[PDB]
Amino acid sequence: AFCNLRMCQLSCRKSLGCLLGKCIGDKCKCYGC
Repeated sequence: AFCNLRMCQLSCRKSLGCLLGKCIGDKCKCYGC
């Protein structure tokens, strides 16, 4: 579910390992872990 979750994980993997966050259209943004 969610706007490409798996791929989103990537954005987190690259951006920051914060398993939790928010997804957008085609965007993604983790939290403070």
